[PDB]
Amino acid sequence: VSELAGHQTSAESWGTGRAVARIPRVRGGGTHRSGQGAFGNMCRGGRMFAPTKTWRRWHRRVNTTQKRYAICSALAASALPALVMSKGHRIEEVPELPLVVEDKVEGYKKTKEAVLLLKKLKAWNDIKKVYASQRMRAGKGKMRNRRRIQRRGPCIIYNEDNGIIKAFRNIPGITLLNVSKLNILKLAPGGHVGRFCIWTESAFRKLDELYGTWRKAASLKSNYNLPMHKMINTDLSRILKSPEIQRALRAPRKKIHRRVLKK
Amino acid sequence: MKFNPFVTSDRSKNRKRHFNAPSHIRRKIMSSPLSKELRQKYNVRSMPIRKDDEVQVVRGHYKGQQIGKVVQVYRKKYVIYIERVQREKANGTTVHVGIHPSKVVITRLKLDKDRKKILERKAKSRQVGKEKGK
Amino acid sequence: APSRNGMVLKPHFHKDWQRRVATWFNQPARKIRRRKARQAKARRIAPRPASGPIRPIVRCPTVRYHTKVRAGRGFSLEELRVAGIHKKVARTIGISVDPRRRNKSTESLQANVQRLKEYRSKLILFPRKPSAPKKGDSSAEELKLATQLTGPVMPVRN
RNA sequence: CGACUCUUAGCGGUGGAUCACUCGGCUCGUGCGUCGAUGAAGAACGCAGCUAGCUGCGAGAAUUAAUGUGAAUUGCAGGACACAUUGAUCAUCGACACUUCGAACGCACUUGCGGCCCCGGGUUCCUCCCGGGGCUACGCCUGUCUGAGCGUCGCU
RNA sequence: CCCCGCGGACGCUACGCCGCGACGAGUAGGAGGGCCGCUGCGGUGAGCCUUGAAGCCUAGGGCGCGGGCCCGGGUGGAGCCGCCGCAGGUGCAGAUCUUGGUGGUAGUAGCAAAUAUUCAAACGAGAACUUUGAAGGCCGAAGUGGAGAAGGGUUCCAUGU
RNA sequence: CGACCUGGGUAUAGGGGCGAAAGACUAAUCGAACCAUCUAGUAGCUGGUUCCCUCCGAAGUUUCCCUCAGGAUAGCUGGC
RNA sequence: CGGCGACGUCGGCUACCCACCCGACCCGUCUUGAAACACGGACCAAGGAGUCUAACACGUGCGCGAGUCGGGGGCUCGCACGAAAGCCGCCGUGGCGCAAUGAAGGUGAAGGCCGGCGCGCUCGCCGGCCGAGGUGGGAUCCCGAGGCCUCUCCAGUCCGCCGAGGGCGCACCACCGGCCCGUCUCGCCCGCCGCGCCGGGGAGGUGGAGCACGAGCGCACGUGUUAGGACCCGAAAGAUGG
RNA sequence: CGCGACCUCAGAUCAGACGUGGCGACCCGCUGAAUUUAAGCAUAUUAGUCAGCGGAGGAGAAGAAACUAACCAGGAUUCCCUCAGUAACGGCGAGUGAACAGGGAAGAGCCCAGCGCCGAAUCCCCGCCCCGCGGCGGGGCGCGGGACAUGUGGCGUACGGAAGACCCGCUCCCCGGCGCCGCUCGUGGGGGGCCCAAGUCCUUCUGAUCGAGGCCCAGCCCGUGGACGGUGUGAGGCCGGUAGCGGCCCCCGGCGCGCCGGGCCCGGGUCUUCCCGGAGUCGGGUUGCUUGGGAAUGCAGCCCAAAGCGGGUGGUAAACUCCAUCUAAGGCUAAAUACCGGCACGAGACCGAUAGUCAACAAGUACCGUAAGGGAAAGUUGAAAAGAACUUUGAAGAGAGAGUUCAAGAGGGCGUGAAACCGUUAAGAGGUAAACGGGUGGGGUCCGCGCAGUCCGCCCGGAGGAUUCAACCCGGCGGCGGG
Ligand SMILES: [Mg+2]
Ligand SMILES: [Mg+2]
Ligand SMILES: [Mg+2]
Ligand SMILES: [Mg+2]
Ligand SMILES: [Mg+2]
Ligand SMILES: [Mg+2]
Ligand SMILES: [Mg+2]
Ligand SMILES: [Mg+2]
Ligand SMILES: [Mg+2]
Ligand SMILES: [Mg+2]
Ligand SMILES: [Mg+2]
Ligand SMILES: [Mg+2]
Ligand SMILES: [Mg+2]
Ligand SMILES: [Mg+2]
Ligand SMILES: [Mg+2]
Ligand SMILES: [Mg+2]
Ligand SMILES: [Mg+2]
Ligand SMILES: [Mg+2]
Ligand SMILES: [Mg+2]
Ligand SMILES: [Mg+2]
Ligand SMILES: [Mg+2]
Ligand SMILES: [Mg+2]
Ligand SMILES: [Mg+2]
Ligand SMILES: [Mg+2]
Ligand SMILES: [Mg+2]
Ligand SMILES: [Mg+2]
Ligand SMILES: [Mg+2]
Ligand SMILES: [Mg+2]
Ligand SMILES: [Mg+2]
Ligand SMILES: [Mg+2]
Ligand SMILES: [Mg+2]
Ligand SMILES: [Mg+2]
Ligand SMILES: [Mg+2]
Ligand SMILES: [Mg+2]
Ligand SMILES: [Mg+2]
Ligand SMILES: [Mg+2]
Ligand SMILES: [Mg+2]
Ligand SMILES: [Mg+2]
Ligand SMILES: [Mg+2]
Ligand SMILES: [Mg+2]
Ligand SMILES: [Mg+2]
Ligand SMILES: [Mg+2]
Ligand SMILES: [Mg+2]
Ligand SMILES: [Mg+2]
Ligand SMILES: [Mg+2]
Ligand SMILES: [Mg+2]
Ligand SMILES: [Mg+2]
Ligand SMILES: [Mg+2]
Ligand SMILES: [Mg+2]
Ligand SMILES: [Mg+2]
Ligand SMILES: [Mg+2]
Ligand SMILES: [Mg+2]
Ligand SMILES: [Mg+2]
Ligand SMILES: [Mg+2]
Ligand SMILES: [Mg+2]
Ligand SMILES: [Mg+2]
Ligand SMILES: [Mg+2]
Ligand SMILES: [Mg+2]
Repeated sequence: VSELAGHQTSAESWGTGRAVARIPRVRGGGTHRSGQGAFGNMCRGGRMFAPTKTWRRWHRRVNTTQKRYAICSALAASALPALVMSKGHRIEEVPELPLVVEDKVEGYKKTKEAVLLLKKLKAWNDIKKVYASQRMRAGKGKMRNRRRIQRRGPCIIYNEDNGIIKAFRNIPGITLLNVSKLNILKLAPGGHVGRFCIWTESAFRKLDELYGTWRKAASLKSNYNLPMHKMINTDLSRILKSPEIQRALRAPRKKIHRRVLKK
Repeated sequence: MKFNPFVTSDRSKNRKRHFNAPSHIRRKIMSSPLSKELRQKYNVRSMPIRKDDEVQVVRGHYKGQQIGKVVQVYRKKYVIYIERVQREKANGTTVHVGIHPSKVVITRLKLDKDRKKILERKAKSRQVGKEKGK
Repeated sequence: APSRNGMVLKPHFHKDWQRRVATWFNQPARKIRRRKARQAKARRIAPRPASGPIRPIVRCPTVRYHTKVRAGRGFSLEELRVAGIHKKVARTIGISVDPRRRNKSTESLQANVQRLKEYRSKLILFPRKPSAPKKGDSSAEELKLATQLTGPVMPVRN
């Protein structure tokens, strides 16, 4: 808010022997404003309590290792059909979920052939879901230029932009991402992992250089290596049912002993 | 979408420019589509509405194929008056009903040296775009 | 009032600090403006190095940093004298010169004149009038071999 | 039985909460970064066919010219406007114009009064009257003209 | 080696489900939970909506210990909500609180300083108050008279409402 | 009939004026006018401090303090 | 097992009105004590008060880990989003941590066992190994005599459970030793380009926010304290210029 | 006893110029408090801050060492990070508090006086002629004026410079112009103007629709355009726009070539001989302020008052000694940096008419005060005025009919229309003021598809229908296992 707001009044308190509250009152006469309360957060036309200020620390810094971690988690989750469908991405006729297309897509020039590619990849149902979800936002966002809202569609991750950006970019829901500049705000759109992603082949081949293997470090980040697992085998049912685990267990106590009525 | 950093997409700014537009750009705002026959004869789609050209009302209470000659372009109220598009008020006098020009279709153009100059200007630019994208 | 264990803190907020607060919301815009000016300058000086003149090898003063070597303000006049470069011609061919720096030893002096000799050998000098090359450089050496160097000229390494 | 009073509901009042709207603000960022004696900022008074305010303008006064545009302006009226022996309106704005105060400048002001030079009229050149026009502030620089000094000298 | 039967309830959102035992006051104060509530942002609901959004009203039906919430009816006429996160100018009975509105008081106090009005007529829808006439009175020339200065600024004068 | 009453014009301005003196008067303000700002001045003092349920649950005592309507300190409390 | 059931009755009621019995003083607030003859409150609507910044402390979550952190800069079509994100590594400068102690000059954290020798003189030259000592507790872990079985036995084949005792002992606690810096007391040796008013070393006390095989750094959240208008409202005053 | 020259002054409505005043967010020079904190308070703090005064510009100021250092040395200024809440100051209390080095943004250097040399080489003004007008210049002329030896210009400035010799290299600058440029350069440079894709298709909802279904072909059509706004809903295709190294028109500007014209004048190395510096200033004392600067950091007043192998600094006063480092008392200078005023834009996890600016509106308005100054309230009919013709009562306000509209249960302060409060109607009640908790009862309004009361699995019996069952064959697909 304006730092001058509510404090342009020259008002002063009337004292205490005049049967009115000791709030400052506007000086003078001849107007409705005269004798009215001022400067208080409880006063109409006064100053708000603790006025908001521009030095509010709007920004946060996150460690580069944690930001790299989140990209790795987002990419790994976008390879599992259960997680992508739980985002709601209509990947039912998609032939393979780490969906990779040839490099010819990077040189597309028309929106017509971008649409045709998505239809033949069976990714057009995700676009139709974005169309169905175009509605008006509820609230004051309409007055503040955020009038339309819609769903997020697939993410096209390319390596070299030879017109692919312009061929897309008129399809609602499509966001295009350079593989060298991956964004967590686009890969996990609402903070939830599992966005549908379509990879160009050159982008797909470049992931092992960008983030590395566990055998070799990344060749494009100069100190980064893939994070380790604190649990190698997450198949809990397989572990519990394994004969070595079952050999060490005592027999289950599956009889319920309810309260005995004392006769 | 819009990428020009000097063109605004702010709703308040756009509405302010619309409702406070000077009359010489209110002329361009108050444009109308041409009929399918005129859109074929001249390679143009739209045209600013004019005091003496003939239109059909295609939306509202006065829909129909009746051709009416425009009789007044009221740029202050963003409406045009057409010949038979009128109603009786209480005392029994006829008053024209204002209609936005975007809801009419021009069927005959009032032609003069300026209209033909604009019509060929719009057609030439459309042809240049056709041969650019060819 | 103090409460249990703590640190005796002395904040310097007794002096109406809120009237002099520098926010940094124009930091991303300042980085853009600086970057654009850098690009515009590099375009202006077409084949010349984009960074600027070549700077000398300089040892850092104190006992904390005398094991370190960085770039200085300009070549001293004794260095240019034994490199055979006029102190007024040096600035026109991209050699920075610092007339107020002396040379206490011959090791740093000789290291900087080797630097000047190597730069003078790497230098392509376009003729003042392109039609008539007087003493600058052969046309083959400047036909396509002249590119804008990026980064400091011959960067100083430890 | 009514009246009165209380409670609840329907309807009607009084009132303007709520919600929805927003040509307004606030905040951040960018690019420019430009007033004035060739008279600024500000103020006053005027200016429209019907007009009080706001807005615009200056006795050429809700505007002239020029350029772009290309048939309106509009609340009513009136009247143009072959749109080619050129054009409504709007925009732009480089030509022209721009009352009185105001640093405000002949002197002075809660009033008013000069002086000088030209021009015209009553005169029918001589200087009185009327009107018109141009000048008439302070400080200061360069130069100019006119000067002052029992200042320092020279010739006589 | 089950087989004339080829068959056999539910469960286990593991942050879930189940069992047993004891316990239950509370100011100042602390902590936890909140599928309590408000506003906005990122996701999501192939969400809702002119065959009717928000808001409001309701002797309507209910749910929850509660904060509150859902549904029916009416009015209204254009936007709104659920879930996962994020962020607050986020919840009122008080502050002789601020602004606005409204009561009782109450058809009450009151419309009582300087003697005083009455008759007839006219106009007019309408007359205690206007106008005219007739009376009776007052100011009583240091005036309730006739003119000015300051101040006001059109109040002056006609006509009309 | 006087140290008389009074118009207008002038002069004196805030720690200043002016006072036949009452701390009087100085634009309904005077034992220091009014206006704006410093200023959201400070307050150990008064008033208020906005949803629900569950669990735990006090102190008015010790020592020091220009300390006695306040703090620090130990104690008592809750949470992890 | 019985009765009863459509234009009159059946069930329901949180909710509407009324009646009766019992109980029941008006809330907020300060206070030992409020219904108070204590203060505020006529009524309704809307607004209305622990906030943000900085700095600490501890807890909690996350990443990396003797390190950690790019926050300032730069590079990446300059720009819908994007003022975002990404990257730099001879951009790690630097901050904090990794070393303390003394006013400072300065100095600055490895011992244990077995051997031959001067004298195994409270000890100096080495050897060999090992690599932060020991005592008492100490989760966990290891060994384990002896038992627990079948239709039965003379005789071992494979492993599962209980198990007196014994062992290695995490973290942590108590204690005793040891090492580093300051300062005392006592005392005898050693070094040499500077033979010195030089330098080093020992033993026994004592002072340190120390060592004794690291735990920190960055980010986020919570609570507490503090400086800021600082939970909100409130002086009598003071100052500057009109 | 006049006339001249000079010096020092004066006047003029003399010829030609310049200054004043405004704004003042940022900047420079001064002046300068107190509230406050210290739990009192006086030093201190607030704070070199508010207020006051003066002066500028698009930036300003600063700035090329009388510097930092003590190193193996760096090298103008300004800004950022860090140094660092540190050294230091402080009733050593509360509190205050820099710099160097290091890393970056930017980067740029110079000019006089003096000492000297050169026939004052120099400059201003007024006339005349010519080329052009644009920030009035060039060229030429004037036995035309003036300035100026009480010192103009060229060389030259501490980084040394100058003059002679000797040797080497002839090397090539600036400005105004004609024609054309490549045209400028993240993809024309800038400003202005005019244009450029695709549904108003079929059936329906509605007052109106931009709504809802559909549009066989791989899917209505365009998409480098699915930003936004308008339009009687909610629109990529209705309109303006949006996208595009899209098009067309006009104007302006800064980089080259061929040529024109004008000025335009020697550079380096070695040797020799010469020449070298800013004074009521430094510095000292004292006083007051200021600073982190502490036996005194800086500034100023007064007094004293310099030197030249000198002077300044070397963060503890002083003497002696060595060393290091710079060269004061003259001047200019871009960039990086700042910007709550102005012009023009863009955006937002902001506010949504008691909020957000005081001001969404004829707001610094109305109004108040003598004045300085103080300073509001106030948004919404409807898609369209279609703003209620006409009849009737009344003097009118106001009504009853009628009419418009989807709606006036939208009627010019007119979207919705809460509560308090009030009128009327309906029901109930009423002598312990009302109101409340618990428990019932009566009445009432509604609800229940209430009114012969669930349902469905197997079996038995009855009477009926049937892509008719098991087992086999063919094919397809799965699950599990295989040295
Ligand atoms: Mg406000
Ligand atoms: Mg809402
Ligand atoms: Mg009502
Ligand atoms: Mg014109
Ligand atoms: Mg007079
Ligand atoms: Mg004389
Ligand atoms: Mg109990
Ligand atoms: Mg309890
Ligand atoms: Mg609040
Ligand atoms: Mg209230
Ligand atoms: Mg009465
Ligand atoms: Mg009376
Ligand atoms: Mg009488
Ligand atoms: Mg009189
Ligand atoms: Mg009168
Ligand atoms: Mg007295
Ligand atoms: Mg106050
Ligand atoms: Mg008390
Ligand atoms: Mg109280
Ligand atoms: Mg008491
Ligand atoms: Mg009480
Ligand atoms: Mg009592
Ligand atoms: Mg009392
Ligand atoms: Mg009290
Ligand atoms: Mg009271
Ligand atoms: Mg009250
Ligand atoms: Mg409220
Ligand atoms: Mg970044
Ligand atoms: Mg380092
Ligand atoms: Mg132990
Ligand atoms: Mg010990
Ligand atoms: Mg604490
Ligand atoms: Mg406060
Ligand atoms: Mg005082
Ligand atoms: Mg003159
Ligand atoms: Mg104090
Ligand atoms: Mg105090
Ligand atoms: Mg005090
Ligand atoms: Mg000031
Ligand atoms: Mg000025
Ligand atoms: Mg400057
Ligand atoms: Mg300067
Ligand atoms: Mg110098
Ligand atoms: Mg530190
Ligand atoms: Mg200070
Ligand atoms: Mg740089
Ligand atoms: Mg000279
Ligand atoms: Mg629309
Ligand atoms: Mg649209
Ligand atoms: Mg179009
Ligand atoms: Mg365009
Ligand atoms: Mg010393
Ligand atoms: Mg307001
Ligand atoms: Mg409202
Ligand atoms: Mg009336
Ligand atoms: Mg309605
Ligand atoms: Mg209404
Ligand atoms: Mg009622």
